[PDB]
Amino acid sequence: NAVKYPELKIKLESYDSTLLDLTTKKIVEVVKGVDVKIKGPLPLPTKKEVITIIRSPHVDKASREQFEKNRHKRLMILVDVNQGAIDSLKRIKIPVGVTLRFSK
Amino acid sequence: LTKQTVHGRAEKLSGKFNAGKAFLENKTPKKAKGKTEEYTKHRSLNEL
Amino acid sequence: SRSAKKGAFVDAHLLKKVIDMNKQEKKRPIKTWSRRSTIFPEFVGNTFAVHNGKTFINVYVTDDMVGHKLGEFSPTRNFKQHTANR
Amino acid sequence: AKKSLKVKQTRIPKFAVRAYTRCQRCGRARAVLSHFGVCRLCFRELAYAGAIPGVKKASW
Amino acid sequence: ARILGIDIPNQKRIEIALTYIFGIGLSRSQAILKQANINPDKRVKDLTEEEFVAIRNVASAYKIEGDLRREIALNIKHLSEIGAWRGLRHRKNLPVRGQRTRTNARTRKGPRKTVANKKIESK
Amino acid sequence: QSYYGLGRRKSSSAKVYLTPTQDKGKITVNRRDPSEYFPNKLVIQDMEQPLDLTDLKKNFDINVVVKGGGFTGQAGAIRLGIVRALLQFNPELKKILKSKKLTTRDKRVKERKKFGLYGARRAPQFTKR
Amino acid sequence: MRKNRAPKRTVLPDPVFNNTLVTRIINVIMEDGKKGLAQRILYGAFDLIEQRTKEKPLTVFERAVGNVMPRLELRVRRIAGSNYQVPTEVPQDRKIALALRWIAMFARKRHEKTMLEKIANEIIDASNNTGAAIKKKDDTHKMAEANKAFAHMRW
RNA sequence: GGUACACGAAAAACCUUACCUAGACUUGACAUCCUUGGCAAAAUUAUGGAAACAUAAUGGAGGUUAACCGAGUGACAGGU
RNA sequence: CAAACGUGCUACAAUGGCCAAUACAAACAGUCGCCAGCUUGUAAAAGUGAGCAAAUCUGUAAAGUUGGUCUCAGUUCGGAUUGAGGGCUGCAAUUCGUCCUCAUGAAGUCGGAAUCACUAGUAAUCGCGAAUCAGCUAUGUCGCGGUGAAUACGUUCUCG
Ligand SMILES: [Mg+2]
Ligand SMILES: [Mg+2]
Ligand SMILES: [Mg+2]
Ligand SMILES: [Mg+2]
Ligand SMILES: [Mg+2]
Ligand SMILES: [Mg+2]
Ligand SMILES: [Mg+2]
Ligand SMILES: [Mg+2]
Ligand SMILES: [Mg+2]
Ligand SMILES: [Mg+2]
Ligand SMILES: [Mg+2]
Ligand SMILES: [Mg+2]
Ligand SMILES: [Mg+2]
Ligand SMILES: [Mg+2]
Ligand SMILES: [Mg+2]
Ligand SMILES: [Mg+2]
Ligand SMILES: [Mg+2]
Ligand SMILES: [Zn+2]
Repeated sequence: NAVKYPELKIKLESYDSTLLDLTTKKIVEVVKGVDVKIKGPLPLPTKKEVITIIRSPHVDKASREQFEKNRHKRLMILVDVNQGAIDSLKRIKIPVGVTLRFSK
Repeated sequence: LTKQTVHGRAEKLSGKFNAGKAFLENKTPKKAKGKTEEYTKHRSLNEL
Repeated sequence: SRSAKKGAFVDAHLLKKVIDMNKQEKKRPIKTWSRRSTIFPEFVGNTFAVHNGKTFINVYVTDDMVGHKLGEFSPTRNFKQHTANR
Repeated sequence: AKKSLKVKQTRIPKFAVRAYTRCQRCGRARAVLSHFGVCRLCFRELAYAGAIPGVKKASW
Repeated sequence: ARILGIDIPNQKRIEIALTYIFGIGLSRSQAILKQANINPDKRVKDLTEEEFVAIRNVASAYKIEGDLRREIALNIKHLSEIGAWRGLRHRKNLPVRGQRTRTNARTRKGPRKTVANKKIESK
Repeated sequence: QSYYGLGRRKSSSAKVYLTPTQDKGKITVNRRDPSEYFPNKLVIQDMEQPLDLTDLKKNFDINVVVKGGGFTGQAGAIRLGIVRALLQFNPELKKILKSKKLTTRDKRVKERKKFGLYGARRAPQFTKR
Repeated sequence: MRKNRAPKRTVLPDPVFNNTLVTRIINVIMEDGKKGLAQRILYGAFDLIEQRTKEKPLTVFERAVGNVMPRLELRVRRIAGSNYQVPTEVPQDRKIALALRWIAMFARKRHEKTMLEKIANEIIDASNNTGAAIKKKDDTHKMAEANKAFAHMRW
């Protein structure tokens, strides 16, 4: 038995919310199918960006619509991984939208 | 009764022109565009 | 205003012509488009033709005009009298 | 006179301060979003089609 | 009072009394006050000759208040005797820096001399 | 047997710890003297408004933790917090406290600025011409 | 054209003298959205009232404000030329409101020194029926007495 | 007019810029289609230059022409 | 630029000016950036230089409380205008950048006829952040929070 990686801090963030929740359920199921003690799926504050754009083409600055872009964020810290988990981590297939911030 | 003159400018500003001529003759084409570098990626599953 | 370390500023094209023109005795008004060049002490005694936007106005530099910018002693626009609207 | 400014924008200038940001779809110079490189009225058309993931209308 | 031809108010503190002089403002007055070591909050009427000599010497060391007026006058004459575009702009009683002159900048143009706006019978 | 209450007002949390004691209440806010936490502009009474008309002789030592807001908003948070801790000691007190409406979240928060408007509800000056 | 009657916010009992009316006048002298400042100014005037009149400040304040308080209100009603007025009995809530509004307006115009002493003099000056607020109340009352005839027709 | 006037313009020193004065160019700064080759454009250093642009230089990633670099070439490109 | 109008900012002040100490936010933004601390400088800033790809590091909260002073003056109000010396960005700040320091101290003591907005965290007010941006008298615009009111009897008149 070995570890080769103490304190694997996986970080997740994506523009969409529901897929992000789906990715957390899939990641957790595989890592508990192997022998690892997950600390917990904590939520992080969502970075929201807002852009204001005038609706009209030429005049009337007053009529301006709004748009938003939410950066939903999650955290995941792995205690001990071992080969049993890393090889199974290769078959995860994360839906494009979710972005991983693996920090080793 | 007159204390000669204590004005005339020139002298003080003259050093400023001397500084400027030295800079212009020093001028080295150190054209560049940037600062911090590297640490630019989006990560993966470390091998997918 | 303008920093110290930087100093003054000439485009250095004006500098090359002025050194050549000061050595040459039979000086004639110098045609410069550089309104950005500050008047340097060595410039004294020469005459320049600054581009006001339309023509080249002739300026005779003295021992006093040293320090300002070469375009400051020429105009760009002209206004001398309005006209009754009604 | 649109294309030449568009073409000139792609070409590198001789001074760093000579570089401005133009819309990449049209050639409009003012009101360009550096976060997306797209002007306000192309961003509206593009946002109303779903090309930018996550740009939803805002209700606060 | 007694400081040169200026008559600083007698019932007013000294650090404001120096401001009342033309060539000395407020910041330099504190500089004179601190350099001479004379303590503020001492009404000028309740002061002695010993302080009145130190302040006059340092005031004399700085630029005389009467000479600044001639200093401003020569600078305008120096700028106008140069033929500068800023000087011409200073010449016709207009903002010398970059202030706009379309609808504002009346502090240099005095009172308003209302003329007659154009006649619009409609088109 | 301590009791805990969590009040809020203008985005300001509150952690009030109600401890039974018989040696004077000793009002305390965030480990500091009330006389030092507030501009003492007579705001101290407000929080005690439900603790006065009922009683303060039971000398409950209060351990308040408030993090956020200004000072009236923080004050608004703890008044609600004391009442929420008060709903665990003698549920009868609730009835009389309910009457005066001292057991309801104020629901009053600052509105969002709107585009084309100089504020939440302001609007630019209109011109007949 | 509305058919709805507006609600009313609580007035709050005062925090010192337990006399509601103090909170209303505090809000009246409010400027710049300063709750603190207004309280300080007003409460400071009571300390001066103690120092000057040697009596209870709440008693002097009620005697001044209740006395300045008017009875008749003249409502403007134009038909063809100028306006013929109509005297009506004001409700009690509005009755108190004009007195406080009036007390502050004449306080911020006196030739006196810091408005602390200014407002203190106005309140002490209205307890003896000789001031600026009295004249205003007298003037509106005399207009109503003069205009007793048109009281029957209101609208 | 209300429904224009801190409006287009969520940034006019040069650039932006569409304007004026000047110095320069003509299948053109950019594009396709056609006969035809690629053994470059850049960038930068010189001289003349207000800078455009010219005459000289390291002759340049590459991939054998992919993209582009061109010649020839008339349909045309182009117009804020 | 002889002028006129619109929208805002600053004021004409002791509910204030100046000085000292000091408590309490939310949101947002950041690797050609945020820039902590330290050294120099009357200051804008410069040098050194960690930390932070960010619930971690950075972007001083101000009004507010207390103390001292001014004592109602065209002033310790008000800051325009003007002169000089500096700092930053940028090839380049004269036409035409802004900041700091020093100097001066216009008008203005509540504004005529007539008009505008607002029904609670609203009107009024105090700061903070972002967008476009090398830099910008944006006092503009878009957002976030701190304090926080008065009044609505009624549809006779007024506009739609
Ligand atoms: Mg076009
Ligand atoms: Mg300007
Ligand atoms: Mg219209
Ligand atoms: Mg130009
Ligand atoms: Mg131009
Ligand atoms: Mg080759
Ligand atoms: Mg070949
Ligand atoms: Mg056309
Ligand atoms: Mg505004
Ligand atoms: Mg004070
Ligand atoms: Mg920490
Ligand atoms: Mg006056
Ligand atoms: Mg002032
Ligand atoms: Mg300048
Ligand atoms: Mg006055
Ligand atoms: Mg309403
Ligand atoms: Mg205001
Ligand atoms: Zn576009």
